[PDB]
Amino acid sequence: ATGTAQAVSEPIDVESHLGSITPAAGAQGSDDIGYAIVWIKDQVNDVKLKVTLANAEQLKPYFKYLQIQITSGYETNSTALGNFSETKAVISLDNPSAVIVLDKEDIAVLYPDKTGYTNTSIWVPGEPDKIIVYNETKPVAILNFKAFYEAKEGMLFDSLPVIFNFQVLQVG
Repeated sequence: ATGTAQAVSEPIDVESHLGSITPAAGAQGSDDIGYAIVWIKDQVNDVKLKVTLANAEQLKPYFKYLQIQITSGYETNSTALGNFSETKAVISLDNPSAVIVLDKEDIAVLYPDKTGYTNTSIWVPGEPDKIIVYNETKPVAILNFKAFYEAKEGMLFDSLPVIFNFQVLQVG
């Protein structure tokens, strides 16, 4: 039922890349709240990960609504490898938790020959500056999170740090 971090680290590694929310003066917008990295020791078939916004109640009082979309994918300079971006799940203040399913195709592939030109980089979709791996090949899965929100009128507030919760549902 419950048991997070009890005996030694898990066979897989998770890296939470979190960003904060800032109000903008105009009408409404969307911003990247952060991303998550799944370090695969060696070729995986699938992975189930549930994400739940634990800090929602904390930042909810000054917003009208918050919608967080989870995207699985990659970006590279070499089009020959052909990447793909697809939304796996969208959570909201009404649905703080959702199930995430990673595909083997989402897992990066290593090339002993390094086809597609050497010395290339891989980054989160839409962000070339968000380089995950450069001049190195290791299978990992990246999950991007985009938030949809509008600050409620009349409230003065500072930036909100984002907190996400992860619970392993099943592996392999």
